[PDB]
Amino acid sequence: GLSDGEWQQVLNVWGKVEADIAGHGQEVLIRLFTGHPETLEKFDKFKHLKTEAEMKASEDLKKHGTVVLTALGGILKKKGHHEAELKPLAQSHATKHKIPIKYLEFISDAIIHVLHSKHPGDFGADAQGAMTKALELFRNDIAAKYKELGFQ
Ligand code: HEM
Repeated sequence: GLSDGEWQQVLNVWGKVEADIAGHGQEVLIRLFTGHPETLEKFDKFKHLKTEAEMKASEDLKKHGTVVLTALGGILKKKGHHEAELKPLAQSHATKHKIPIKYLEFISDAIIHVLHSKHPGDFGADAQGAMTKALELFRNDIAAKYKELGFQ
């Protein structure tokens, strides 16, 4: 798990995301979709987006970005004690959305990328290290639920 100091850094970094949840959310999704087009196909409601320009102009994509980061934020504020918040997401993504664990790796990397892009020089080594551990914990706990379901 993460140390108390690491959790503090994670939640301090998250303060940046909360200042503009819609903006960070949009950029994370766009980064995910542009870098890994196979992910866009998992969204029937976003498959119509053929260009990044259309993605950037999609108010529904911004809307979903807000739903996604709000969920993650709630989970992060639990500092590891997130079984109740995490189990339902793990099961909805495996059974309903059919999202390979690899895609969660993609979005984790996208979050780190977006943080550096929006806060260059203000996302230090210790901060990236802590946020990375938090995302891996998130990812690993979802992976455990995936194995339970036998989903690949
Ligand atoms: C930071 C990790 C993620 C979080 C916190 C997250 C969160 C959410 C939330 C809260 C919902 C709506 C409720 C639900 O259906 O469970 C949702 C829906 C969905 N998510 Fe994720 N998600 C994550 C990663 C992914 C990834 C990597 C994909 C891959 C493409 C994905 C695909 C979907 C799809 C297809 C839907 C349904 C959208 C709709 O039709 O309205 N999610 N997600």
